[PDB]
Amino acid sequence: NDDLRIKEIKELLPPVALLEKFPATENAANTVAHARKAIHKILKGNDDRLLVVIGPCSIHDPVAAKEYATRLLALREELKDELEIVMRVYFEKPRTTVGWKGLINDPHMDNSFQINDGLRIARKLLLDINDSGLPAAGEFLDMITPQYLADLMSWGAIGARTTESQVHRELASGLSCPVGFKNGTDGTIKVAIDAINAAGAPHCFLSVTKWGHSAIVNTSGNGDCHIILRGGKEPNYSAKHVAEVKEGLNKAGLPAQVMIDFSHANSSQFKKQMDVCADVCQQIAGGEKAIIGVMVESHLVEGNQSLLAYGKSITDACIGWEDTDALLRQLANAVKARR
Amino acid sequence: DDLRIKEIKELLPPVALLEKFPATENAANTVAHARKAIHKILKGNDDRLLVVIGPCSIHDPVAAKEYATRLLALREELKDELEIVMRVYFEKPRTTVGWKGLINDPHMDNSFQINDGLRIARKLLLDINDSGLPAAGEFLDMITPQYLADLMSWGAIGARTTESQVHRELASGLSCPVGFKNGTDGTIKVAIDAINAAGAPHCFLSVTKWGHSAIVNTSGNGDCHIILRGGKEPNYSAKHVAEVKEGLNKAGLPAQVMIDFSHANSSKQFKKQMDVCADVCQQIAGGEKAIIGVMVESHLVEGNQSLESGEPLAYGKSITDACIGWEDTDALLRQLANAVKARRG
Amino acid sequence: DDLRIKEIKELLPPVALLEKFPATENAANTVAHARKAIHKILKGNDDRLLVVIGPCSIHDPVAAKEYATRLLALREELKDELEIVMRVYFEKPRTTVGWKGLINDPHMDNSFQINDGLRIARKLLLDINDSGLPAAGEFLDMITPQYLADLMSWGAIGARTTESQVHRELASGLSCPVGFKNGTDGTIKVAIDAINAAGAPHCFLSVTKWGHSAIVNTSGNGDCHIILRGGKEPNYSAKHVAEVKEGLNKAGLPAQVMIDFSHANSSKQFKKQMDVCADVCQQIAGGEKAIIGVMVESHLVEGNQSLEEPLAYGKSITDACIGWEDTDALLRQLANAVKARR
Amino acid sequence: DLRIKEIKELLPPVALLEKFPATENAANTVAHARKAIHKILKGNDDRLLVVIGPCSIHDPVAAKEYATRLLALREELKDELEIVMRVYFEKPRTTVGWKGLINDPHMDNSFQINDGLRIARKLLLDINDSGLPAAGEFLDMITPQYLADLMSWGAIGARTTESQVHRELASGLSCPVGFKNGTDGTIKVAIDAINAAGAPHCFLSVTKWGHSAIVNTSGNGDCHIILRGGKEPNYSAKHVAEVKEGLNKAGLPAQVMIDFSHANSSKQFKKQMDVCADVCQQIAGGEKAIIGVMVESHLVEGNQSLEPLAYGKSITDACIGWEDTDALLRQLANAVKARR
Ligand SMILES: NC(=O)N/N=C(\C(=O)O)C(F)(F)F
Ligand SMILES: NC(=O)N/N=C(\C(=O)O)C(F)(F)F
Ligand SMILES: NC(=O)N/N=C(\C(=O)O)C(F)(F)F
Ligand SMILES: NC(=O)N/N=C(\C(=O)O)C(F)(F)F
Ligand SMILES: [Mn+2]
Ligand SMILES: [Mn+2]
Ligand SMILES: [Mn+2]
Ligand SMILES: [Mn+2]
Repeated sequence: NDDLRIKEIKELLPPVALLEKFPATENAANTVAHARKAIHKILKGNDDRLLVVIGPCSIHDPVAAKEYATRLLALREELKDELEIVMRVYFEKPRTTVGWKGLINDPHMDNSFQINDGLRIARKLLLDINDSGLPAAGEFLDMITPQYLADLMSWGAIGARTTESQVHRELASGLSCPVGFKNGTDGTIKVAIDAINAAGAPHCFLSVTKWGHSAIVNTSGNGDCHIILRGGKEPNYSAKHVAEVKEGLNKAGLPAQVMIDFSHANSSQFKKQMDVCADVCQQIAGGEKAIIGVMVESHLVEGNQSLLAYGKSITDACIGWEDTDALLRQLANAVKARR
Repeated sequence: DDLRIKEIKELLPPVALLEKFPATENAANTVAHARKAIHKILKGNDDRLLVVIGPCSIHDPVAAKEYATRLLALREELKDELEIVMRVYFEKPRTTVGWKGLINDPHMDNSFQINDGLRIARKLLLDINDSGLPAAGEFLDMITPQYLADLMSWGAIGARTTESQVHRELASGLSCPVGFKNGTDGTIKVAIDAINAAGAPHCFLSVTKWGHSAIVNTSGNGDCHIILRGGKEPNYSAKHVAEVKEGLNKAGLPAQVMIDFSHANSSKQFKKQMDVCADVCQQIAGGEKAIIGVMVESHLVEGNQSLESGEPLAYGKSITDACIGWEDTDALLRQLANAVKARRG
Repeated sequence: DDLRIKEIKELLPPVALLEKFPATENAANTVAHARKAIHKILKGNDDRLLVVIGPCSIHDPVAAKEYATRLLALREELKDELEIVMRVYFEKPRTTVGWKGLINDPHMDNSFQINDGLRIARKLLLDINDSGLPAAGEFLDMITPQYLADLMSWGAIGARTTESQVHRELASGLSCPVGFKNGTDGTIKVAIDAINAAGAPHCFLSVTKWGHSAIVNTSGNGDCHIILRGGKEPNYSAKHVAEVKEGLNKAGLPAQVMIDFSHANSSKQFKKQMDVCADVCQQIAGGEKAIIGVMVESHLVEGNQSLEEPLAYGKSITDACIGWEDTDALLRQLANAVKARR
Repeated sequence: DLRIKEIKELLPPVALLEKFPATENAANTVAHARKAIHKILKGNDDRLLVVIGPCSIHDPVAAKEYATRLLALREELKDELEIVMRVYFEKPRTTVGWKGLINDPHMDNSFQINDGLRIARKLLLDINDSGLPAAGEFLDMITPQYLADLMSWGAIGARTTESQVHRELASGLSCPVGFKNGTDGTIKVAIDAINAAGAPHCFLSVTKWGHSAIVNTSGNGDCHIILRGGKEPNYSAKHVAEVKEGLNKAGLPAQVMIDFSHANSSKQFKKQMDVCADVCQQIAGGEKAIIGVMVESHLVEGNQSLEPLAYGKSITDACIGWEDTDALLRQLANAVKARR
């Protein structure tokens, strides 16, 4: 009574294959370690600096990403006294129903699903970027792919559609990096507050080891978890909403910190991310220590592409690079003000 | 990695449980007949009502089997009006933390004796199917289905994972029909998207019956439907059914629904499923053909009790959501059967 | 790669056959007690003879169980003289090619339903042990022992594999005592060489109960010994035992032998096993204390038959065996020869 | 488990194959070599096949020093000798001992077998990428999946010619395989294994993924005998003649590889030159049945026991030095010119 609806089953490389081929260098290992220890500090109250997770919405061209990482690394070491810069290196995309799920799931973007390649491309891109000294951040959607990338990851996000799901709260509970939970698409805070609490508890569940086998896995629990404001049916980045989310966090016994995502439902329109910036910057300038981080969808070329132009996102519309240089400067100064 | 991964333990692969507990001939009949029976209802070629009914969670095989024996007697007595499937749920999703079900923690004490769990779960599923009674479950975990899916005639994606891509993927290659719940706030769109997503073929990483990860390709599942489970308010009434029916048609899908009488549709008041039932029976007996199914939370004894006390538990009583007891369950099933008869006619 | 490999098919992992067919308590006691009794015979502290006796190969579980029932009766009746251990050999090695046993081709038709074979083999092994009769097998390949070795109270390494590093490694990790047969030349050297190696600890690649390759480290097996099985000519005579007693001291291991009444020692004539028995008995009845064991090819029905129709019940389709009547007489002769040595 | 002490984990072949893929180059080294040994084996190349190199490999630097020297001779004697280097990673013992690089890469009994494979696959990949074919003993059942794609010719140990699992292995190997006569210096055991290895088999093995599987093989037609001596050597044109008839009687081509070392050598490494003279006389005398030759050679003559180690010197069987090696191969190349 098995596998009427399973078409084909193809061999998949275990993580140790991707680990052996592409070990972490000394630089990669250290970039990761330090950014993780930093975001801990910024999260336990002991750094006025602002974490800036920024980069494209999805990666499809490893050359464009390599160029972007080049540029962003300049301002990372430039603004290091106010900002903690981390690059958006997003290989998995959650679809409302149907479509391209990203570089790992379909690297050639032709529904060829040469996943084994996608795992090579992604791991090498992630390793090279960490070797620059640029730390990386991704969304953890699949339960199996993290074993190939998690050691190259300084920070992670759970997507708005899976924030309530127990299997992702289990995953978060065992990641060695800090984790952020987006509010519900229904705008509200509670499912992300439950998720933080769930992901801080020890969990025991079924996962796949570095060998590609199934096993029983115990996790310690992840205390480095925080909310990510992303908007609802209307945006929720305003100074009213922050204070709302602070009380809500204090009620639920959790640190009153927040990361505001300039994009998605918070900009309804990529240009609007810039208006969120001033609004949010006014708050950070005007003594608002509750904002511990920010999320921006930025690429080389602004705008959006569909299914082929260079350095332009094929998923969400991003701000181009000129705008990106401006935005990172407003942030480091809002931080300068607060300090 | 493994900074926050405390400990790793060996897990029996699916083929081990399958070899230890193969479907008997009758068990496999039960699974095969129930799936086609449901598929026929979903296609509109049967005026009968699918009824998924039983404990919120299984924590004691002894009372699970006592309950299955009583349900099977009614399933045979009423089979011209109802297609009775017992809730046999081994996975429980929590708002934050708590007991995640019999598989994850069979002895109910954070021993996490998962191999035992799979052994107890599959033997129980086997015993119930061999007896003639089909089983339903929530598909919550990405790895447990390989151990149990061939003894499952129907599954549910829970309200907290309906929007989850991996859950929509899992349903697209499941052998059985699958119901998708509206969102914990009462949102119909997530579930309709879920049905469309699950109807489509997918390609994604999963774990095989050999316990090894692999690239799997699915054909899509056509036997998917919405479940109305309440939001802020209940959404079982005529008014809401009409909205869901219209929104299915507007999305190009058959306008048919299963209504859960429990959870938010009862405001978590177990006796209120008797009132959801009265209203829903009247809709059916009055001519509503879109109600193809209902779900009820039922046990041997009504109410519930809490593991977390530390006392030894009463027999045959839920340790999760409160359920109606057996006497109410028998009456509910007869009303449902009677309403289906009246709809005929 | 794999220009000469045509197909790869899936293989049930050991843990799946251990879960379908777990040892019963009875079966596990059979293996525990038997393993222990043999180890005590092998170090001197028991004068009984160890008798490994049964079919050349199992091709039919039904006749095998009838054989076990009859053999079990005699195990009890002679237990003060004989430690009776049923030959349950699945895997068979061949000089050219041919049916490699029940595990490899249970349906005896070149279908290679190995999963079925392992299911049948473990089921049969489990039943025989569960009834109280301990079993002995040959270990030929490296992957199958995980599926069966927990129901094995004694083992043998093939005459064609006694010089094998891979086979001496395996013997070092086994929980049962293990005999090594002399070379097809009939020379004894490689046997002792193999008893020394198996006694040492080893580290080698092997498969786990999970069907995965892993690195394994073995303690080493000190319950090993030679099996005399002839060469160019039979080598069971008292003069031959003398030469091998002498060589076993020259190497510093206990001067003991198991004598195989079959194969080269009977010139491949199943009836001649009765003549080997008479000669060995007079050695035992002669005070020869260093003969610790015997191996007999025995079945319900003497002789053999070829594969082509239904077959004869209880009659070997590999090597010719003695039938039950001679089996009963030959075991009584061996018992009385034990009584005489005391 | 009573006699099992520990179960460490093990990279699956596909991990080694992925960190250390075959270069375009190394892929051609093996493709041509394999096809060359095949053409020589189908009686179709006046040339001899010398399998020459250390008894065992225990130092990848000393070893690729050796290799780069022997690549030159391969380039020079290219018209008389198909030269193949002896890259042996696994050693069968007569009881206990050091099983070679893979089992114990640091010779300290720590059994870092995961490093052993990494080291070994790196070495082979290099020697092959430079242009030089490789050869080894196939003793273990699990190791072949890490290394075989860089093996041009393989040998089955003399203490394993009679073992079913090794005949089974050879039936699936993609390279040609030689079978040593047994230690009893007798030839039937090898003749059987040649027939066995040519047939399809079906048996349990392990995949590139580290999983137990059921495997069917096609059979191996590129197999031959290796004369290795017994209680006395067997390289004589008399012994050769005896094997030729016995092999014709068996339906196999009368063809022979002569191993100059081990029992043929009286196990005295310097005698390999005596055997080399006498074997050359046969190749000179038009003898077409000697298709290949095996010699144990290293940078420096002799052997040593297990305190650090003399560079260049075998840790197992004593071998001849490099200059004796150079003269031996030109000795061999000349006799092929005479035959031609
Ligand atoms: N971080 C991302 O780009 N993801 N986008 C989202 C997701 O989680 O799907 C969103 F915030 F819109 F919900
Ligand atoms: N059947 C169950 O107990 N599940 N309950 C639910 C779930 O799907 O979690 C609910 F309906 F509340 F959404
Ligand atoms: N014990 C067996 O049945 N097999 N024994 C032999 C074999 O390898 O056939 C032997 F060589 F001893 F005759
Ligand atoms: N071929 C080698 O270098 N090792 N030695 C042998 C082998 O077993 O192959 C030998 F011939 F000595 F037995
Ligand atoms: Mn986006
Ligand atoms: Mn419930
Ligand atoms: Mn026999
Ligand atoms: Mn040597």
